[PDB]
Amino acid sequence: KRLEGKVALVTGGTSGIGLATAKDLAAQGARVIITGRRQAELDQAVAALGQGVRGVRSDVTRSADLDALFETIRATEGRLDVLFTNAGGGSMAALGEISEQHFDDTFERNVKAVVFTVQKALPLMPQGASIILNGSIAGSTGTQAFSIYGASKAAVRALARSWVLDLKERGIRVNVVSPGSTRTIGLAELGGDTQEGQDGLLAYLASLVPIGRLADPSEIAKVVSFLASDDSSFINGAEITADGGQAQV
Amino acid sequence: RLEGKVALVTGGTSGIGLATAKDLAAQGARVIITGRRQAELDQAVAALGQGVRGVRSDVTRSADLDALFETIRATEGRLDVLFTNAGGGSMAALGEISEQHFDDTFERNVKAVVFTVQKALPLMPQGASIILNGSIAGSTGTQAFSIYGASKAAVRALARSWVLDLKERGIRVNVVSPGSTRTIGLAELGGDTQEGQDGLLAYLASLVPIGRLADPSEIAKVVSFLASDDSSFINGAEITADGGQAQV
Amino acid sequence: KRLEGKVALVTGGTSGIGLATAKDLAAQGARVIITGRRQAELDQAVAALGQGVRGVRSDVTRSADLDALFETIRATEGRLDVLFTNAGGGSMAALGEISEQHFDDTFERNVKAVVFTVQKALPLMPQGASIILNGSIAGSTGTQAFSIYGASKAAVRALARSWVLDLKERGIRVNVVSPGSTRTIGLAELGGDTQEGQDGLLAYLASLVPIGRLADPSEIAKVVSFLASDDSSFINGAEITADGGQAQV
Amino acid sequence: KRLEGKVALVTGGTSGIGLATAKDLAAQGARVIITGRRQAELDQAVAALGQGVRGVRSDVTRSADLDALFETIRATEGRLDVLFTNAGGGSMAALGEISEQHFDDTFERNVKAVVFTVQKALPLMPQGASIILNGSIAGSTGTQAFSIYGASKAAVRALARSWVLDLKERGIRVNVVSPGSTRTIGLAELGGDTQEGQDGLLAYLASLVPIGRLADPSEIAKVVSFLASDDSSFINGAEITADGGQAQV
Repeated sequence: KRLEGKVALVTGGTSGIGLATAKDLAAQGARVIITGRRQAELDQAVAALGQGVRGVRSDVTRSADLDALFETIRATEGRLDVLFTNAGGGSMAALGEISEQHFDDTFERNVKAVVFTVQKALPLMPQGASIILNGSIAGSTGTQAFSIYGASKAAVRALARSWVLDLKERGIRVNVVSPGSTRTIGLAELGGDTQEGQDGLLAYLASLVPIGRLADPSEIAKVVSFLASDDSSFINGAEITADGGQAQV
Repeated sequence: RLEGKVALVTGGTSGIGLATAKDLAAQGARVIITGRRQAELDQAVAALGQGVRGVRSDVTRSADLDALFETIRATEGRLDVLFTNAGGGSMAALGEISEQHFDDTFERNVKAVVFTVQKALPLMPQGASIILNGSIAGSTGTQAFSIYGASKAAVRALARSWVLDLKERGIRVNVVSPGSTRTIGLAELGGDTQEGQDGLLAYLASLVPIGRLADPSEIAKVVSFLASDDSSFINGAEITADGGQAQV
Repeated sequence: KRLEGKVALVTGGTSGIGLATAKDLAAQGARVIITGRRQAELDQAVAALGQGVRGVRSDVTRSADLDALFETIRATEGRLDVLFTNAGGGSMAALGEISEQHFDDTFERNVKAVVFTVQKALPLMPQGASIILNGSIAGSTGTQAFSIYGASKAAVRALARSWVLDLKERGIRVNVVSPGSTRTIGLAELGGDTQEGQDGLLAYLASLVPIGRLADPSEIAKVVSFLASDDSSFINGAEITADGGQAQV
Repeated sequence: KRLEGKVALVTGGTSGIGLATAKDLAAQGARVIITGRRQAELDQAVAALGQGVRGVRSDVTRSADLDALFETIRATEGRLDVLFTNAGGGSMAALGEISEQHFDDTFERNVKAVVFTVQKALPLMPQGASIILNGSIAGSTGTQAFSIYGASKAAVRALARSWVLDLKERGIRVNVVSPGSTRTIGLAELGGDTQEGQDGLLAYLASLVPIGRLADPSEIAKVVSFLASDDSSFINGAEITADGGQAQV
């Protein structure tokens, strides 16, 4: 349909929003490449998705893994139309308890990997290709024990505005999807390892949403597909936020 | 995507409203367009075809609004989608602003938007989508356009509170803010000199970072996306298609 | 005494934030002129303010009242170094219950008055004069049944960004103060005639602020004095929010 | 005198905006401690400021330098009332030319050092202490070849919103100053080594400002002084932008 004939790569495709985005992009008819750190899970994701989804095992923090993955696309498909940098990390640390490792790992995966994934992608990307970055409402709001996560997402959003000018001659457009609270394994885990703890956190976050329900990952994926499509041609550097109104009110 | 959904676009005759109605019809929505002048409306509705229906209407009159929504109730009986595109723009610098240069602009951009939604609301079912006409001028500053820009900023603000008003309804309010889109109105500002319209459009085209005025179809696709159910989790948000002009 | 020797006009000086502001501009030594909804109250406020403050009561919705007040300042002082437009109205109406007059009143008073108060004021204001607009955090956020009030404030803030371009040859600078919840007769009356209604609302609103404390009107005034003072010389078109962090998180 | 009886620390105090802030903070009567990377430059600053300003050479990226410096504050002054994080780095790299070292250096100094500078300070800071972070308009806008610098400054602002909640029990308030273009050696150095190259660049940057003039460093400093002062008591998590209207338009 809309994405017919388009090659799309999603880093952090194995689970959650990346998995749902890969599903939705394939349904629209894109060839989808997804990246996972661990081979067994990546294979399970590729099998479940089907529909011409291809898995490459990679760590976005490792510079060499990025070169290999982009080499596979160039060998297999010959171009990259859509890039969604979904690979991300999050942990709770309040000020006064923040370790050097908690900062570095967060910024390495959430911010540093995004820059180098995008830089390496560009030679493959044609004029009119579309890039989507994984922002969060955490980038614009304040949450206790989430300062490092939110600052990394805010840094991600800003990258888009300056990159608009850098990519201008290329003709590639970069935009940001910022999800509100979305039902995913990662969100549930924050509630703890006990099922009753996961339910409690999920219920509390749902109350915070104005409409009162956590997002389904498919609802986030549709935003990326719209951004991936030619319909988004005039959009550049913009932030599209699906929060149920949480960040808007 | 829009098949089986009733959609009303005010200011349908030209520009984005014309482009928006065309796109919603292509997606399969029942489309009703509002026009100030019948000859423009009748010629517009004929060009659209595709089961497009045209009602003449002036938003600044409650009467014209009341009549139009009664027709929707009789014919379709529910509005799935609402786009308020009817808008006015004039240049007034501080020291040049008339009391009614303000009054006309804020009627049309803001007051007509408030009432159009209020009269539309009873027809709208649970899960319906409302899209408002924001502008990048609402978020930025341009010399002699304070009155236009301030009205659009009010347009954007309405959605945030209207999310809370409409929560029990299940209706969702979102704002589209276009950048410079080629339009008779964008040309109007250059003047009725052929060089004045052309010289202006090239100047605004230089202003956009990509270096091109939007085609109205590019703005239209955004409203349809908000119109579609894919936007189910979007509420109270502003989506801007400016080519990055407001983003940088 | 940074604002010593400066003439300042405050609309809505009689009550709440305008009264506290008038006190603070007077403390630095500015000449302060305040406006009154009604003579009785305006006389009481000037007596409370002392310190050579003069009150002219006029209605901002009326151009003639503006011309009269603007003539008195030029005759009495003949200069307007600092302008604070605090005169404003706020009422609660949910969508589906909003009257034609309620939108018209709120918008005429909060928005229409600002344009005309500022436009007529300008001949008195010298190069380097500072203007402050009355924004609110309600302008950037959404609260149930307050759509018309917030939209009006958003219109106020937008004016400043375009007005900097108009006023550049002027040398006048426009900046916006957006208060968070501040204890005022206007805030309390919202709870109701009953003290309980007033007390219950104030305690509930206090909880919403992250610091958990309702603002004193002087705390908003000190921000207005800072914008009024020469220290704010490089700030232009900006919005400064003293909200207790409410809109920030 | 308003900051009299307040202990203030400014990192990156030796030059430019940090130097001016130290001068203004000292003028209000705060005891001022400044940090410099280079001892010779730091000593000249400490000599010039006078008024009992104390200098500690320190590289904020090094955790040990931070521990040493705060140890001196606890031994000498015994508390820190005001903290302004001015230490910062800026370089130009366009997308497709961004090295890993250019990314790491910017984020270590602009973002990571800020987190740990603030974290180590907290035991010293009493209830009612004020923290100011160095935002930039680059965080809110996009400029070609400045994606990393802008992303780091955007992350700096985001920390404040979450730190509002983290520090609420502490009674400390966190706010961000975001300067527009300010005439400084670093802005000049960036345009060209040559003075002729610098004049055109400074003149060009001046044109971008709506008022049409680059800021003096003292104009930025007054905002930090206001934020340092008790007048900003209700402000929390807010960003104050002194750009001459550049980002506001």
